[PDB]
Amino acid sequence: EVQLVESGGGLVQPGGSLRLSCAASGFTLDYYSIGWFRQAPGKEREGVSCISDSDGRTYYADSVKGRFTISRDNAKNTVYLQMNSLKPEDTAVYYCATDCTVDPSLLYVMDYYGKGTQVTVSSA
Amino acid sequence: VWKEATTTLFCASDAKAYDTEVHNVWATHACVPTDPNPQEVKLENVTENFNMWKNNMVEQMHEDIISLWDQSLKPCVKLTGGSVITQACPKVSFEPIPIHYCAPAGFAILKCNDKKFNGTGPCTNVSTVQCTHGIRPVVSTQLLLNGSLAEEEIVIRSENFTNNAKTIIVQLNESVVINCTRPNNGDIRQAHCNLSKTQWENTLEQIAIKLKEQFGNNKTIIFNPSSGGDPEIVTHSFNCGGEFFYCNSTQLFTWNDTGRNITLPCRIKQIINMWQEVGKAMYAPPIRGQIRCSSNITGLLLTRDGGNGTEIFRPGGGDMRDNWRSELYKYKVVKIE
Amino acid sequence: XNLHFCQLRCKSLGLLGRCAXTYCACV
Ligand SMILES: *[C@@H]1O[C@H](CO)[C@@H](O)[C@H](O)[C@H]1NC(C)=O
Ligand SMILES: *[C@@H]1O[C@H](CO)[C@@H](O)[C@H](O)[C@H]1NC(C)=O
Ligand SMILES: *[C@@H]1O[C@H](CO)[C@@H](O)[C@H](O)[C@H]1NC(C)=O
Ligand SMILES: *[C@@H]1O[C@H](CO)[C@@H](O)[C@H](O)[C@H]1NC(C)=O
Ligand SMILES: *[C@@H]1O[C@H](CO)[C@@H](O)[C@H](O)[C@H]1NC(C)=O
Ligand SMILES: *[C@@H]1O[C@H](CO)[C@@H](O)[C@H](O)[C@H]1NC(C)=O
Ligand SMILES: *[C@@H]1O[C@H](CO)[C@@H](O)[C@H](O)[C@H]1NC(C)=O
Ligand SMILES: *[C@@H]1O[C@H](CO)[C@@H](O)[C@H](O)[C@H]1NC(C)=O
Repeated sequence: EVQLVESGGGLVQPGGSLRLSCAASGFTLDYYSIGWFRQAPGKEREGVSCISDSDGRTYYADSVKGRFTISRDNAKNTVYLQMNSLKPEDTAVYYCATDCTVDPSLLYVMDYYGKGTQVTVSSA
Repeated sequence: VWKEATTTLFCASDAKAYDTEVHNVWATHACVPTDPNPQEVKLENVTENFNMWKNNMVEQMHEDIISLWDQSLKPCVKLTGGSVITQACPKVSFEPIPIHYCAPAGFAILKCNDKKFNGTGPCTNVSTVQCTHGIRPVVSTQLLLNGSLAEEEIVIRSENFTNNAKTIIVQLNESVVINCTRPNNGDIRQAHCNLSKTQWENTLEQIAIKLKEQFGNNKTIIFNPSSGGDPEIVTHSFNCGGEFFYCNSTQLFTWNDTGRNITLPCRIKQIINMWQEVGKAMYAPPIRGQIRCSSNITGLLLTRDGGNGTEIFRPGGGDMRDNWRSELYKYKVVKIE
Repeated sequence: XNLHFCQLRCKSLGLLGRCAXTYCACV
């Protein structure tokens, strides 16, 4: 079977950082667009980040540009999302997804994704 | 003659044995050559009943096109019923050709020549033929592409209009051209479609008029996007040059009484929900180089909300038997004598 | 489409789920 194993995330102070990982069994990640989108309860989907193809072309939602970094370990068939300078509005459930896109008008084409990793940004 | 009947039809096309385009390749081994001088026997004053919703021709066509896709567009991975099916998944030339469906010896096909025929019940101007017209087996959702136009006015068909669970098939009388491109510039999965805003607006208006004609002239007609579901039926999805396009159709189906080109954003997806059977199909990445389709929007698939003065319609589709239905509606197979 | 899983999916959206051929549609 094909599947996506997510890890990382949790709770940090605003301006802190996290790292998410998504490990895929069943594919060769560089043959696909793999990445993350996010959703908070009662709110619409938001784009986050995608990595793609042999040269690992990367794509970012405007709201996370310069702050998030997506990368890929081919040997581990794993994709990583380094989340720096986190802000409160980054609080959401992040889902690792195939056919990943960050285009605001196409976020709901993503229907093959790996269930929640919760990320919460709050001053506590 | 004659009698409504069921038999195994055979297909005819002008497929070229030298073309490696996969519809041609399939049709080359699956079909016989077309008649250059096809004959039609007009029975101008004969009435015959049709039921596009109960037409075995559709089932046969469905089978054939499943066979075509299963031979022609091979996914690298197919996930179905606990099975993982893998195979060589070459990127191929993919551009539908017209297919004719033909009655064997002993049988004939009845064609309805009534230009406003609503697809069910009596048809008064009937003729007899060996084969249907050429039907392009286009697989899509929401919009019917490269099909046949209504000869006179727009025609809307439903198995039962008062039943909101039954799909509405709209047949336009003027094509609305839509140009979809994955620009070569980059993001190889980013694509878009352009079409004329005013043509589409007027198309919506005329469809709305035709819908009021059906559901009441005091009724306010509203178009809204899909309520939700699989990406395939929420977006206008289709295959352009072997690549699976998913195009956001919000701008197409958001309309009420209240730019030059409508530009729909699209994604090319590799992991698809299958139309032939329940499961997933996984294809290789988009080809680099030219991905480009220009198509005639010739029809629509709509659903009605139902349940106080206002009627909301949304883009539908998913059951490709309806797509085949949009073309085979005027036909039925009969046995001579 | 699996109708049951589809109806679950659409339920989460406050919608009914039904099949559209081999696809899940939420009405
Ligand atoms: C289509 O675009 C609109 C506006 O950009 C957006 O609200 C909607 O979610 C999009 N549809 C899909 C399926 O992504
Ligand atoms: C019947 O159909 C034929 C062919 O489509 C057409 O030429 C004719 O005008 C139609 N009406 C008749 C025969 O009254
Ligand atoms: C598209 O429509 C135009 C005008 O109706 C026609 O000339 C053209 O042949 C059509 N193309 C296809 C593929 O149906
Ligand atoms: C197409 O059909 C519509 C019916 O809604 C009609 O108003 C329009 O004039 C027709 N156009 C042509 C070119 O036949
Ligand atoms: C189609 O028209 C016929 C009349 O020719 C009628 O008997 C039938 O009920 C109609 N079906 C619809 C409107 O679905
Ligand atoms: C169509 O559906 C409505 C809704 O219940 C029903 O009243 C009507 O009888 C149906 N038509 C036919 C021909 O069964
Ligand atoms: C669509 O493509 C045709 C040629 O294929 C072109 O003439 C037309 O202007 C295009 N329309 C749009 C809206 O891009
Ligand atoms: C419609 O027909 C044209 C001309 O054959 C073709 O280029 C285009 O790809 C077709 N569209 C679809 C969706 O098959």
